[PDB]
Amino acid sequence: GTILIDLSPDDKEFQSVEEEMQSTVREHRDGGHAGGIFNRYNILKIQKVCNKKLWERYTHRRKEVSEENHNHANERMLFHGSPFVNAIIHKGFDERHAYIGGMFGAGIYFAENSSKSNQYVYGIGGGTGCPVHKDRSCYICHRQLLFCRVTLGKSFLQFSAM
Amino acid sequence: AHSPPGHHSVTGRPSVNGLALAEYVIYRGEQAYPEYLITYQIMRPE
Ligand SMILES: O=c1[nH]c(N2CCC3(CC2)CN(CCO)c2cc(F)cc(F)c23)nc2c1CCCC2
Ligand SMILES: [Zn+2]
Repeated sequence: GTILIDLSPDDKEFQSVEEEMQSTVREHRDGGHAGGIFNRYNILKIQKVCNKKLWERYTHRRKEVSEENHNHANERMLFHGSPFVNAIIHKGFDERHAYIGGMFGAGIYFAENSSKSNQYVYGIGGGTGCPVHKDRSCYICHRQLLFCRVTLGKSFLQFSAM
Repeated sequence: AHSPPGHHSVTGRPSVNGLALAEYVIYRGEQAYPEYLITYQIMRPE
């Protein structure tokens, strides 16, 4: 079902997505414990994820949400990091597998800071780090993030103590 | 879980670290589409 289309680094779409990655790196209060110590990424590949059935499922729900929120889908582009990114691109997001230990309830979590989602690519809190070197701050091993279209609709604003 | 009554998502907005951006939660897989797959390394600060 899912096809992955490589974007050329000379394409403005590639550069636009890299810019969103790079410009939303921040310092984390764990000093880099979970996601590693870095100020920027080396982007190796950016692929467009194409799946007609999953896109139709998404836009069908987006229309429902829009009609329930004064005609405003409140659609954002947000990052998602997960050890199971390969399952996600083939099967879609699945609320049956929500993050149970999230601060804002058992749901599917996304971040404006790319570096926040980077804390989850190797597991919760970075897991034990990269599979090859067991290094949460590995500079050698490849990581993967998703940059996702997310329909927020009417969003409940919860201030956090973070 | 379920979203708060009358809402479709939660915005978790850090109120202490003024540089930390928001996190968002949805409760239906159909409200997100994985549009770009980005392969990268973190870079060692120089
Ligand atoms: O990008 C983000 N990804 C996540 N995840 C994604 C991966 C997830 C934890 C939550 C999910 N989960 C349940 C079914 O997969 C699971 C299981 C595991 F064994 C390991 C593991 F890492 C996870 N959380 C956040 C952000 C950014 C905003 C802050 C929170
Ligand atoms: Zn490694």
